[PDB]
Amino acid sequence: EVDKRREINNEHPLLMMPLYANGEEFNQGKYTFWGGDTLTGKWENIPDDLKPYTVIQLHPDDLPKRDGAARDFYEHMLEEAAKYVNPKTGKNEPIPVILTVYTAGNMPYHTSAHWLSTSWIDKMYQKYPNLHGIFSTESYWIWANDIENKAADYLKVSAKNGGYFIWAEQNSGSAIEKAFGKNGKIAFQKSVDKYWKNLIFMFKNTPAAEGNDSTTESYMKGLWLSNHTYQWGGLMDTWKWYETGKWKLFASGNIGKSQGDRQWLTEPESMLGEEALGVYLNGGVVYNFEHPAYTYGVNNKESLLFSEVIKEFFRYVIAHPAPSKEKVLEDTKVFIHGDYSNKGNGKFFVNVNTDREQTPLYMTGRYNVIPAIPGVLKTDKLKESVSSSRIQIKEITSPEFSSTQARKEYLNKLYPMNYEGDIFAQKLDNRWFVYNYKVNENVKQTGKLKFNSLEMNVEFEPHTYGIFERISNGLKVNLNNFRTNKDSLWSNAQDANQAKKLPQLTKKGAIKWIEEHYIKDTQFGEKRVTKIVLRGIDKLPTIHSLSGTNNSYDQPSLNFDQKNHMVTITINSNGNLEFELHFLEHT
Ligand SMILES: CC(=O)N[C@H]1[C@@H](O[C@H]2[C@@H](O)[C@@H](CO)O[C@H](O)[C@@H]2O[C@@H]2O[C@@H](C)[C@@H](O)[C@@H](O)[C@@H]2O)O[C@H](CO)[C@H](O)[C@@H]1O
Repeated sequence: EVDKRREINNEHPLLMMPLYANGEEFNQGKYTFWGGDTLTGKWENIPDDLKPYTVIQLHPDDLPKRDGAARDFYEHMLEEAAKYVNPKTGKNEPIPVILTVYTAGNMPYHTSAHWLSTSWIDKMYQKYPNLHGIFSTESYWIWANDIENKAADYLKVSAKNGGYFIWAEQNSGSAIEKAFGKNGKIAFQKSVDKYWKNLIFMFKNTPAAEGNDSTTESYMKGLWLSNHTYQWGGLMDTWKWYETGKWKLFASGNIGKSQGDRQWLTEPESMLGEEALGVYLNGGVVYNFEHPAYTYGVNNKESLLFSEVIKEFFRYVIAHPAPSKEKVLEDTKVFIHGDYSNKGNGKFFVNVNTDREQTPLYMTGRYNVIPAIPGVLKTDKLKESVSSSRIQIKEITSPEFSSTQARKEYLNKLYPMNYEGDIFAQKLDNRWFVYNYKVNENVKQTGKLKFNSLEMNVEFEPHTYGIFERISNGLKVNLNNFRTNKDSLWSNAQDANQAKKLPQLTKKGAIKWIEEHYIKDTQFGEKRVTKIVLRGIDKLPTIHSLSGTNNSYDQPSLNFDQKNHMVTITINSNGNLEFELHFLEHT
């Protein structure tokens, strides 16, 4: 094994920072990115605490579809990255880079990435120590005849150089199963047997109308636990709102895939954190997002989605490393072997732990994410683990998985009920993680959680998550319900018919809207109420270390009822928020 160029694990997670080449400006002799970020400026802007855990991911976007264009652009940017000087210290500090080398089946009619040979990639790895990996993303809809062979070569050339091959894919049309050899294309299967320690496999939740979120995430987790990938994660994509035909928040009717550039702006900001929790809580450690202009920002500035949700989430997962592979294995009661494509795809989990066919969220944490691997693979390495002795490894074709009812009846005997209420909650050590799982319905949810004898009841609006940690002197609370008002994008349309017929915002129009109406002059959402009730408290708790998004929260209300040894905490906010409550339990 060649020394790894970086660590990627729970203690060293990875936030990919995408920069998409501007092919129109490339044709005019300029080297630029859509949205106006620059490589140096973007890197400089990344907070210093995050720099060790962030890597610039170049994407060739709409570079011309001709030999040389992607190599030219990439070598230009690799040079810029290599020569970077920290202006505070005057030292050359090469910027870490990942190159997007494969997308859309690398068809010559889809991408300039077609003209990037493995020979060239090897040369780049050898020339640039700061090239830490290469990325394949989104080919499920154009599954090239040689995709598995090409993936084997990407993994091998990465292993040769100590880099990572990162593949983001969704299990549409059995993509993940095929990747590992389902239909007889076994080159990548063979490559993984040798080089899995250099592989990162991620979901890509873009094709949301096909409903493969839960099954793809299950595979990513299972591939990791069974030593078919070094780590896993997800690419979470606001284009899901387009794919599913949604429009104005909470409005009725479906507009189809008709208003793309308005639609990718509309997903509530905090919902990205709800999606990201599914990665974190299940041991994933790699994060990426689209559309970059909304999720990261423009012109070397952080968008509010980035600053108030993603940045704070990613800081959290650095400060509180995700559960290790060993820990997740110890916790796993059921591991599925077999093809979700034969058992209804995402329908497998509907009314088990997801509330509908097309959602990136879960409705209960009772089973967390049940891990699986495709039928083509073997569970030999999983069984060899010292930590897998208490796992029931079950064929997907088992009677226990034959129906919705059967799945719950089986799982419920191995995963006990551990909270009450129709809300998402999952516990890890002394922390309850909670969110309202509604996607586009304006409905509050409630739950009852316990820390031993201490009872905590919560009431959450949609697009709200919280982390509640029992600490020696009370409770640490992190809350995020950040959701700006996107109604302006949908003005002039009083119904779905009218909305479908709006003028197209366009790509350039959406970037301009971000500049003019999101980076500045933001239409913030209204403050909204979260309630937290603690039962089993000695005296009025004290609040400590209150902070959050500027201008986004009223002072929390504490109403202590001595007779009933309980406090009701009322928060009115729209943003991230953190505080501690100090108290003793009543006995
Ligand atoms: C045609 C277009 O609008 N291109 C943009 C767009 O691309 C997205 C978008 O079209 C969605 C619709 O659901 O489909 C893809 O996910 C697409 O992603 C882009 O193309 C695919 C094949 C991959 O290469 C992927 O990595 C890439 O992002 O939005 C993206 C930004 O989110 C770019 O701005 C494209 O130019």
